Order: sequence, then structure tokens, then C-alpha cells
Amino acid sequence: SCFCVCITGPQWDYRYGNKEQCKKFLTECEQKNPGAEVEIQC
Repeated sequence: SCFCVCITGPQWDYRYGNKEQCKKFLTECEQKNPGAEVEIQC
């Protein structure tokens, strides 16, 4: 099970899911938020 993160200033988003869902989360993070701080760990 993976943990992934998309931080945009004071809005902090997190997901717990499988690797496919966390890869999707980071792709969406990047499309919406080019400057986000990110993490994936599985």
C-alpha cells in the first residue's frame, strides 16, 4: 500500500492507495499544481 502527497502552500492533499492510484495522484498533482511538493512511498 502506498502513501502519496501533493502540497500546495496551505492546502495539503494526501492519498493512501495502490501504486496505480498514487501514480495517478501525482500525475493529477503535476497537471494542476506545477509547483507542488510531492511524495510517493510504497
